[PDB]
Amino acid sequence: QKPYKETYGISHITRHDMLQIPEQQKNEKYQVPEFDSSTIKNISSAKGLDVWDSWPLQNADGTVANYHGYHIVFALAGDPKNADDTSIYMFYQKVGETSIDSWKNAGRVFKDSDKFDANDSILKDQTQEWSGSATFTSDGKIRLFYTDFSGKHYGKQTLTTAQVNVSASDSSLNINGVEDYKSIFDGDGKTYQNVQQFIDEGNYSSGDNHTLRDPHYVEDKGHKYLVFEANTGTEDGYQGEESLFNKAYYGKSTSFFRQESQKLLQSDKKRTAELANGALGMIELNDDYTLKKVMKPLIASNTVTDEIARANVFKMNGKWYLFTDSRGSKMTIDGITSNDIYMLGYVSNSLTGPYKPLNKTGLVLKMDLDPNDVTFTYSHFAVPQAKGNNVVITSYMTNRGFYADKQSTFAPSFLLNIKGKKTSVVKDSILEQGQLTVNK
Ligand SMILES: OC[C@H]1O[C@H](OC[C@H]2O[C@H](O[C@]3(CO)O[C@H](CO)[C@@H](O)[C@@H]3O)[C@H](O)[C@@H](O)[C@@H]2O)[C@H](O)[C@@H](O)[C@H]1O
Ligand SMILES: [Ca+2]
Repeated sequence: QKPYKETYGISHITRHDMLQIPEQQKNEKYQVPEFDSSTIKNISSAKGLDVWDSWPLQNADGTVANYHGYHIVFALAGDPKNADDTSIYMFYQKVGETSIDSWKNAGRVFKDSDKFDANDSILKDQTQEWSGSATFTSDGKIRLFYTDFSGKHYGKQTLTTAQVNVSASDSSLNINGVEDYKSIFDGDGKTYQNVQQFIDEGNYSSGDNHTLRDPHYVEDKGHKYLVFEANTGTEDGYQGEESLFNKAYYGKSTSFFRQESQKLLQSDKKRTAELANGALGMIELNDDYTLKKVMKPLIASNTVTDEIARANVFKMNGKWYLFTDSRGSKMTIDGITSNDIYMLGYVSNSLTGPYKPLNKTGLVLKMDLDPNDVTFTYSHFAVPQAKGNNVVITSYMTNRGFYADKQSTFAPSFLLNIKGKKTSVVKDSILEQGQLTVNK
């Protein structure tokens, strides 16, 4: 195939930028801080469950919501013995509290019957509830977005919404049920990959990784959007053999393209790179949270990785910041190892772009601890704050199903300083486990 260059009018995680990361990540500015294992507790209210991917109830701008005097955190939880047991639980604390022990458990958001009662063809085939976001509406409602995963339909993933009805008293919160529970988006083929395209490849045994998940709600000027983990479609730079010849995915220069493309073509990562077409996608919603418009991706990762997770985006001090979590084990970049775990970050003057890499390369956070390390963390999430130059980084701590006595839990939070197009971890800024805000 002949070399070409096509950006599709979107931003790209380039091979050249990613290659700079192995050397750059040695700087403590970009490193998840060391945690103290003897301070680490299981979520007392979770009662023997693994609790991993979590997200706070947020105001439209991403700041932590105050629901009737409480903070609310939604989290994936399930049986450590069953990797396919994943449901969304709702945890809550009184505003002002910081202890991990302050987090009470309201239980599952959903009843098993809810997906059937929803009168929603896709939802009644759901087998697992995967990550998303939650916004606190202007009329005081808890508005959840999450991933409908269907194990029965070859791992179909559908962006889904529901309103969570919650009674509040001086002592407790209680989930009464849900309403407006509906599928929003399952891909369109042209802009974002759908499950049929995955099945076209031969699903799981093809080596392809189909994703359409981790939706993050955000507003700008009263317009409503979800930014989410996805993969490109046929019209915005699809996976395939031809993709390795697109200079937009390499960057730097034709000299670098020539050298890097030929190396990749001769490597054992050729097929992996061909299949890699991860994207951070965007859709606009209507005021009833239905689909208004499929939009172009904010960024894509063709050749680099098929998996850029937990999309997060917010405006802070005049600039827009876009983050994603990603595993080095799924990348094709020399120098990046199977131990390496990242939060990558991008910056723009506008929500819809264009986005340029945060610390020249995209590196914001690096974690490389052994999967066996009790203080291992993943799923790092930047929580925007009402004021100041710091965001709070949350993550989950222990690997799922690894230890009988130590479950996946809220990691100790820490501070990330953000100014202009640069970030640095704040020295000795470790907070409580699952702490959402600096202010108390
Ligand atoms: O697709 C095959 C893969 O499926 C399952 O893992 C899916 C996915 O899980 C994690 O992604 C996040 C971030 O932590 O976790 C939830 C799901 O639990 C997702 O909404 C979110 O993106 C991992 O980080 C990913 O690497 C992984 O692909 C299953 O658990 C795997 O064993 C495997 O079968
Ligand atoms: Ca792919």
